[PDB]
Amino acid sequence: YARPIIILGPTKDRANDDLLSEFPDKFGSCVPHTTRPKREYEIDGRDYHFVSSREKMEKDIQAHKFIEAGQYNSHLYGTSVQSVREVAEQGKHCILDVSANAVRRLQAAHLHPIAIFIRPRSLENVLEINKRITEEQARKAFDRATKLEQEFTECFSAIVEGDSFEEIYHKVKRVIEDLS
Amino acid sequence: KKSLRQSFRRMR
Repeated sequence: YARPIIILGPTKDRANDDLLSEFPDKFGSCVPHTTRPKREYEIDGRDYHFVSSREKMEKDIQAHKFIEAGQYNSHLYGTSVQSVREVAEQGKHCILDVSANAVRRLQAAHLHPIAIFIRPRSLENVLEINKRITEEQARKAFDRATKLEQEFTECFSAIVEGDSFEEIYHKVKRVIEDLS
Repeated sequence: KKSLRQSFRRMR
């Protein structure tokens, strides 16, 4: 069994996609659930898990079966505990895009996540580990990571810093190897 | 071939 990963902080998305592509035998994504009606070319259980009934899925959310859910384009979407458990029981590390709130939910589910926070040193530091964002978004993001650390600090399995994203990817890599 | 699940990433 392999621990699910949650990367938080700036660069999470890039880190996640990199990991997925770079080591697809080591890493996987879980199948999310949606109440949106399945397009004809879509495959139930691969692209999404397609729920017949919005009332149905609201119940499961109520029933705690999901670690994350929200609404988009008027439909529910979410990550079930079970779809994470399937990846993790596949011997693969499940790459999660989820809020820090999800970690308490993962701990609670016995799924023992690996939660990694990426801590910017300064506003400027954010810009140096992130090429393609504006100065305003860097600001909004530094303040964001601060509020995140204040609240969720006790949830982090580990905290990384760096001058370059490359340095950080390397660090994120080590941490993951170290826990297995 | 696998879906890009854009709705999902897009979700708030």
